[PDB]
Amino acid sequence: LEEKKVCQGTSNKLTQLGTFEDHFLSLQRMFNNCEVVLGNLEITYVQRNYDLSFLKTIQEVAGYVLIALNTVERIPLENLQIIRGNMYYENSYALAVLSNYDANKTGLKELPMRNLQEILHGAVRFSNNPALCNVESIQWRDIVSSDFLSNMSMDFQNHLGSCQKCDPSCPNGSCWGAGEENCQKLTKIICAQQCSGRCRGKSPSDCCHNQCAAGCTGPRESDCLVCRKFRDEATCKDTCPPLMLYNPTTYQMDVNPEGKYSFGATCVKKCPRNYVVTDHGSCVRACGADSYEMEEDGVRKCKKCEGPCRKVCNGIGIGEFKDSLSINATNIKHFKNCTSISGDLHILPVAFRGDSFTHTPPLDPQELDILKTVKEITGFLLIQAWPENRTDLHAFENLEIIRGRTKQHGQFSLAVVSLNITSLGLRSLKEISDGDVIISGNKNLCYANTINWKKLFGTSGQKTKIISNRGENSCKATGQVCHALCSPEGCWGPEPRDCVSCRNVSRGRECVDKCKLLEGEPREFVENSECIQCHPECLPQAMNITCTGRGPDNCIQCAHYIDGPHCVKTCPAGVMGENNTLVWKYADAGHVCHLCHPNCTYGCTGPGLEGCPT
Amino acid sequence: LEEKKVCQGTSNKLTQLGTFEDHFLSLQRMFNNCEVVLGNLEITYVQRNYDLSFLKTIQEVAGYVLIALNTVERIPLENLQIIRGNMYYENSYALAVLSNYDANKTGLKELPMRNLQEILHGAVRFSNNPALCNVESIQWRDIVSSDFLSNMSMDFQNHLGSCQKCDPSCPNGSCWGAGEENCQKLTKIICAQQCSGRCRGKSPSDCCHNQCAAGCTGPRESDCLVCRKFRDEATCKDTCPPLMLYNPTTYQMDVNPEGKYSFGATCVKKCPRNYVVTDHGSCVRACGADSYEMEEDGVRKCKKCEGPCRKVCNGIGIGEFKDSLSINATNIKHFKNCTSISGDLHILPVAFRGDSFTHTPPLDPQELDILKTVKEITGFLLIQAWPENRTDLHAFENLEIIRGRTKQHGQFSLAVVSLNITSLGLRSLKEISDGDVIISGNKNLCYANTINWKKLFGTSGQKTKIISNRGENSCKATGQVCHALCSPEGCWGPEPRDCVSCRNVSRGRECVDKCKLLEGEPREFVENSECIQCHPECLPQAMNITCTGRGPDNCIQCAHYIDGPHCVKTCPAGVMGENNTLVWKYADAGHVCHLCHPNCTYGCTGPGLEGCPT
Amino acid sequence: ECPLSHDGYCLHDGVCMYIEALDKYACNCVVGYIGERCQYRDLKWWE
Amino acid sequence: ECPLSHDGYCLHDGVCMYIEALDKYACNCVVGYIGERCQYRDLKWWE
Ligand SMILES: *C1O[C@H](CO)[C@@H](O)[C@H](O)[C@H]1NC(C)=O
Ligand SMILES: *[C@@H]1O[C@H](CO)[C@@H](O)[C@H](O)[C@H]1NC(C)=O
Ligand SMILES: *[C@@H]1O[C@H](CO)[C@@H](O)[C@H](O)[C@H]1NC(C)=O
Ligand SMILES: *[C@@H]1O[C@H](CO)[C@@H](O)[C@H](O)[C@H]1NC(C)=O
Ligand SMILES: *[C@@H]1O[C@H](CO)[C@@H](O)[C@H](O)[C@H]1NC(C)=O
Ligand SMILES: *[C@@H]1O[C@H](CO)[C@@H](O)[C@H](O)[C@H]1NC(C)=O
Ligand SMILES: *[C@@H]1O[C@H](CO)[C@@H](O)[C@H](O)[C@H]1NC(C)=O
Ligand SMILES: *[C@@H]1O[C@H](CO)[C@@H](O)[C@H](O)[C@H]1NC(C)=O
Ligand SMILES: *[C@@H]1O[C@H](CO)[C@@H](O)[C@H](O)[C@H]1NC(C)=O
Ligand SMILES: *[C@@H]1O[C@H](CO)[C@@H](O)[C@H](O)[C@H]1NC(C)=O
Ligand SMILES: *[C@@H]1O[C@H](CO)[C@@H](O)[C@H](O)[C@H]1NC(C)=O
Ligand SMILES: *[C@H]1O[C@H](CO)[C@@H](O)[C@H](O)[C@H]1NC(C)=O
Repeated sequence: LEEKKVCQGTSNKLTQLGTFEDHFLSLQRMFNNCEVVLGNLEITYVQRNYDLSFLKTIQEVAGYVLIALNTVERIPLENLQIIRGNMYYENSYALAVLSNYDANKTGLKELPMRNLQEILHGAVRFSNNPALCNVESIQWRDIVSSDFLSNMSMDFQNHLGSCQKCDPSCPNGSCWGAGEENCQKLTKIICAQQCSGRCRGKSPSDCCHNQCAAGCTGPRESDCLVCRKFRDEATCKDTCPPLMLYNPTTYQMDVNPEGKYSFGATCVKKCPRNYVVTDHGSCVRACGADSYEMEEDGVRKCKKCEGPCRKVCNGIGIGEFKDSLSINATNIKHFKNCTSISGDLHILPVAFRGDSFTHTPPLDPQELDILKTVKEITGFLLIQAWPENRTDLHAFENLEIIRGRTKQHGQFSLAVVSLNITSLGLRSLKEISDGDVIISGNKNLCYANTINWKKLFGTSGQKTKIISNRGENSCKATGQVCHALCSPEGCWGPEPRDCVSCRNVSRGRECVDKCKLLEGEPREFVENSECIQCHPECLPQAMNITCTGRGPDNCIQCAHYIDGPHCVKTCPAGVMGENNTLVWKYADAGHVCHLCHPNCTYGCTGPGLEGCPT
Repeated sequence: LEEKKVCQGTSNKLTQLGTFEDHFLSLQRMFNNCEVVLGNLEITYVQRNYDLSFLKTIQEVAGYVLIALNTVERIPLENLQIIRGNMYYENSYALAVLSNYDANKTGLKELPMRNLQEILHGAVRFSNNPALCNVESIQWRDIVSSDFLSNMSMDFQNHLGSCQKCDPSCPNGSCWGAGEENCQKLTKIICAQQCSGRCRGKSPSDCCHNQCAAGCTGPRESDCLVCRKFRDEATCKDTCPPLMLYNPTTYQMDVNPEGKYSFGATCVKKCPRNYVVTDHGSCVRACGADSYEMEEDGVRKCKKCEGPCRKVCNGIGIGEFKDSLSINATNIKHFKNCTSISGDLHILPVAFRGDSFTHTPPLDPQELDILKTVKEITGFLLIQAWPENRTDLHAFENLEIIRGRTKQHGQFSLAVVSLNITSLGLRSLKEISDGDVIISGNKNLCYANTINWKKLFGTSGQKTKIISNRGENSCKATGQVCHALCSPEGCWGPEPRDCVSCRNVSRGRECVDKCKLLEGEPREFVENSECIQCHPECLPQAMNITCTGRGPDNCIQCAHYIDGPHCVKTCPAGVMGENNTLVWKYADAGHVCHLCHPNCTYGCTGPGLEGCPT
Repeated sequence: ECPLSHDGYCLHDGVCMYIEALDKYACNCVVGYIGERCQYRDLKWWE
Repeated sequence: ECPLSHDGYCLHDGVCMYIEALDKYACNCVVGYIGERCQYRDLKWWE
C-alpha cells in the first residue's frame, strides 16, 4: 500500500559532527520518519537525556548498525527487523555496540531490539557496555547466520546491578528488556527438520517461505515480514521474473509476460530512463568493457564494440578509486583521454593543497585541463574547490550530460559550492538526467540563476538550490548579465558563446545579430538560425544573396569556371574516369567546362585536335 | 535412478503398420525398455494374447497417449506417472482411449494405470470400451488440470459385468483394478489450503515442493517424483540457474557459479557442440531474424546483423511448412535465395508425381536447381526420391554442412535411400555435425563406400548405414572408382572435382597433379596445397620459379616497369599525393619508375624539364 | 474402399481404410513405411 | 593532538581526536561538514 520511507544513512563511523547537540541534531535530520536505512545506521555520541524516540520507525538497515560512545540511557531500535549487512564495520560485523559508558561508568542501559530477528551478512560485536541489561541473554544463534558465528566476538558485564529479570514467558530466559513484549522471538533454531529457513512455530505447518528474512505471517511467498533478496511488489522473489523463458519443447526462446526488470533489490516494470537496460532484463549503471552505450531504440542499452572499445574511466569512489576521495595529483593519470566518466567526480580542496595522510602531492591546476575531453558523466559532479587564478569552470566546458545515476547523499547530481568563480561556464551542458542542482556559497557568481534549469532536467521533481550568490541586482550593476544576443533561456556567462539559445542567429559556438547575407567578408546563408559559409567558388553578390547551400551547386554565379552543376576553381585535368581513362577539360566562352578529345593525352586548350596543337 | 532411457515415440495415429503382427512388432521394437517417451505413446491394433509387458517400464510420456482399436485384454501402463501432453490427439485430449472392443464386444478389460497421477496439459477421452473395468471409478479431477476438465468427454458403458469391485481401502472407491495396490493415490484434491501444488498426505507437513508433478516423497526440491518444468540433476527447477545474477547492491551483473545452460528440459553444464549458445545461458536451434550464426572460438554464438539479415528459410516440417511433408511444386517458392535452411529438407516421391490429397501439382525437376544456393542445413536431409533423368544430387552441389540439430526418427541426419543416382555428388559436404548417415537401396550407386565419414562427423557415436547399393566389385569393374588424384580420403564421384581431399594440390575447387611453377601459361605458387596465380606483372621464368606470393611484391622480375617494391604495368600518372599535388613518373634504364620534375604538369617522358618538351 | 477424396491418401502402396468404429480414415502401410500417410521409410530398419 | 601520521587527517578545519575508549582516531568536524574526514559539505541544508 504505502512504500516504506527511505533515508540515505550516515557513514562517519566514530567521527563526531560538531558539538554534541550538533551531532545529535544531525542524527535526527537523517533518520526522522525513516523506515528503511539504505546505508549505515550510526548512532554515536548521543548524550544523556536526549530524545532518540524517532529511531522507533526504522524497520530495516541495509548496511551495518554502529552504536558506540553513547552516554544516552535508552535507544529505541525496537521496530528494527533486519540488518542486511551489505557493508561491515571493521570488516567483520554488521552490528557493533561499543564502549557506551559515561565517565561515571554509566551509559547505554536499555537496547530494546525485540524485533531484530535476522542478520543476513556479517557478525556481531558487543564490548564495554557496563549499563547494558538483558541483551546478555540473547541466543544470537537465531538472529545471526552460522557462517559468521565464528567471527562473532562479544562479552557483557553487569557493573550496574539495576538490571531487571526476564519475564518467565521468555524462551530460555532470553529477553532484550523488561515486560513480556521484549521477549526474544525465535524463528530459526525452533523449526522442523524439514524447514528450509525460518518459521512461525515449531510444527512443520508453520514453515515460512524460502525467501523470508526474519519471520512470516503465513507459509506463502507474500506472507513475509521482510524479503530475503528481491521484492516483486507483494511477494519476495529470489530472482526477478525473466523477460524471456526457454521453451524446452521448441528449444527456443519465448517472451515472458510475467517479466520484470531488475532495479536494485526490487523488480520493476521498466528501468529509470537514466539507467542502462540490458538484454537480461536488469537496470545497470554501466556496461562491460565489451560494450558502449547506444541510445535510440527508446532507452539506453548495451551493444558490443566494433573492435577496441573506447577507454572507460572509473569515477572517484568506485573500483580503482574506491578509497580516493578526490581527483588528486596521483590518480589523475588515469583520466587522460576520457570522453565519458563512468562514475563520479570529486574536486576537493584537499587535492590542490595536497594531502599528507594519503601521501599524495598537491595538484597542479594546469592539469585540470585534462578534463576538457570529458563529454558526459554518468554519476554526479561535486566541486568543493577550484583554482583561484581561474575564473571559470573551464575543464568542463565540453561537459554535455550528467546522468546522475548516482547522487551526492543520494540527492545532488551537480554541486558547485564554496568557489571563487565569476561564471559557471558550462556552455555545453545540455541535460542533467536526474538529481538536484545546488550552486551556493559562491560569492562572485552572477549568471547562475538566469538559466532555465527545468529545461535541463529529465526526471520528476528535480530541484534547484541556488542561494548565497552575490549579485541579483549587484551583478547587473557591474553589467554582468546575459549578452544582447542571448535568448531569454539564460546564459552561462557574459560572452555571446556563453548563451543557451540565440536571439537571431549564430556563427558556430557564438551568437550574432545577423548572418553575412549581401555583405560581409565570407558569404553565408541561413538554415535553422545558423550561419554557414558559401563555397569559395561563389561570386560575392553585392546585390542579392550569394548562395542557398554549402556546396558549389547552390551558387548564383561562379567565381571562376563552371564544370556542369558544380562551381570549380579550375577545369579538371587528370581526374580518374571509366576504363582507367583520364579526364581533361577546357573552358569555352561562358567559362563552361567541356571534355576534350579522347586522343588528347597531354590535355587540350580547345575542342578536339584543333584545340591541342603540337 | 539418475537419468532414464528414452524412446522417440510414434506419430501414426490410427494408421496400421503392415499386418497385425508387423504392427505389433513395430510397437515392440520402439517401446522396448523405454522409460521416457519423448513423442507419443500410440497403442493400436493390439490383438488378443500378445504380450504387452514391455510397457511396464514406461514412466512418463511427453506427448499424448493413444489407446484405440485394441482387442487385447490388458495394458500394463502401470508405472506411467505423468502425461505432459506436449501434443494433443484431435486438438483436445492428452489421453484418448477409443473403441477397444472385439467383434464379440470383448476387448480391453483392465487398464492398471495406478500411478498415473499427473496430466500437465490436455483433456481425457474415453469412449466405446465395453470390457473396461474399474477405470470408470477414477476421480480425474486429481489427475487432470482444472483448465481442461471442461473439454473432458468420457463415459463408460458396462453392459457386460465381468468387473470386480475396489478394495474397501481405496479412497472413495477409486481403483484402476483389483487388489489394494490399484487404489487411486490422490495427491491433488487432498491437499490442505497452505499447499501450493501436490502433496503426500492431508497434513500440511506433507506438502510437495512447488515444482513437483505427480507428487513427492518429501517437501524438499529433490524429493519430487517427476519434475514439472526443468531438471537440474538431482533437483527440479522452474528455471535453470542463470549464467549471471544481478547485484542489488552494485547495480551490476555478477557471474553465477551455480550457472547452468538450458538444454531441452534439463540443466546442463555446457551446450552440445552443434547447438547455438545464447548469452542468456541456453542452447537453441536458431538465431532471431535479427542476427546470424558467428562461430566464436569453438561455440556457435548469436550476435546481431548490421542491417537486413540474410533471409532465413524455415525447413520442411516447421512453421510455414508444419503441414507439408515434402518440398513440392507449391512451397518451393519460399526456397529461392536460401543459403541456410533452418530446419529439415524432405524430398519425397509424392512431391514429383504430385499429390492429389493435398492438391499439389507435380514438381518440375528443372526447379530443384533452386537449392543450388543452399549452403547449410541446421537439421537433417531426407531424400527418398529424386529425378530419374538426373544421375547426380546436383541441387545440393554446394551443400557444405549438415548440423543435424534434428534427425529423422531422432537418429539420421543424412538419409539417401531408394534412389536411382549413380553418384552422390555432394562434393562440397565438409561436415555432418551430428546424426547417423544412412545411404542404402540405391541400385546403381558407387563411390558411396569410399568416403571417410570419420572426417565429416563431429560427435561420439555417429554411425554409417550404407548397404544394398552398387557392388564394390562391380564399381571397380566398370572403372567407376575414385580418380587418381583423389586422396584415400574418398571421393564423391568419378571427376577430379569430386575428391574429398586432394592428393597433391588443388586449383580452387578441383584437385590436380601439380601447380604451374616452371611451366604452364598462368604462373602460380604453392601454399597449403593450393595453387594461386602470381600477379600478372611477373615475368614467366623459363628456368626457376616465377613468384613467391600473390602481390607483385614477390616477383622475381617484372614484365614491364617497377615502381619501388610493387611491380606496376605503367608508371603512375595522376595519383593523388601530398599538398594536393599530382604525381607523375617516368621509366628509365632498368624500367624503374622515378618522380618527374614538379614543374611538369602534363607529366614528363624524361628527367627534369629536359624530359618534358614543348 | 475410401472415397475419391482420400484416393491417393496413402503413399508407398499403402491402402486407405474406413474405420467405422471411430468414423475415421486411416492407412494400412506396407511393412517398412511409417507415418500417418506411410510417408516415411523406416530408416532404422533394413535398407 | 594526534600522531604525526594523522597530521592533516581531518579536512575542512576539523580537529583530530584520540578515542582512548576504543583505541582509535576520529575527527570532530565543524558544523556543516560530514564524512569520516569531514571531506563533504552537507549539501542538503544551507549554502
Ligand atoms: C534580430 O535582431 C534584429 C535587430 O534589428 C531584430 O529586428 C529582430 O527582431 C531579431 N530577430 C529575432 C529576435 O528573431
Ligand atoms: C520529524 O518529523 C516530524 C513530522 O514530519 C516533523 O514535524 C519534524 O520537524 C521532524 N524533525 C526534524 C526535521 O528535526
Ligand atoms: C573474520 O574475522 C576477522 C577478525 O579479525 C576479520 O578480519 C575477517 O575479515 C572476518 N572474515 C573473514 C572471512 O576472515
Ligand atoms: C588520491 O588518490 C589515491 C589513490 O589513487 C588515494 O589513496 C588518496 O586518498 C587520494 N587522495 C585524496 C585527497 O583523495
Ligand atoms: C526387449 O528388450 C529386452 C532387452 O534385454 C530383451 O531381453 C527382449 O528380448 C526384447 N523383447 C521383448 C519382447 O521383451
Ligand atoms: C499370441 O496368441 C495369438 C492368438 O491369436 C497367436 O496368434 C500369436 O502367435 C501369439 N503371439 C506370440 C508372440 O506368440
Ligand atoms: C476444447 O475442445 C475443443 C474441441 O471441441 C478444442 O478445439 C479446444 O482447443 C479445446 N480448448 C482447450 C482450452 O483445450
Ligand atoms: C472422498 O470424496 C468425498 C466427496 O466426493 C468426500 O466426502 C470424502 O471425504 C473423500 N474421502 C476421503 C477419505 O477423504
Ligand atoms: C506441398 O506444399 C504445400 C505448401 O506448403 C502444402 O500445403 C502441401 O500439403 C504440400 N504437399 C505435400 C505432399 O507435402
Ligand atoms: C536410373 O538410372 C539410370 C542410369 O543409367 C538411368 O539410365 C535410368 O533412366 C534411371 N531409371 C529410371 C526409371 O529413370
Ligand atoms: C604428386 O606429387 C608428388 C610429390 O611431388 C609426385 O611425386 C607425384 O608424381 C605427383 N602425382 C602425379 C599424379 O603427378
Ligand atoms: C538472389 O538473387 C536475386 C536476383 O538476382 C538477387 O537480387 C539477390 O540479391 C540474391 N540473394 C542473395 C542473398 O544474394
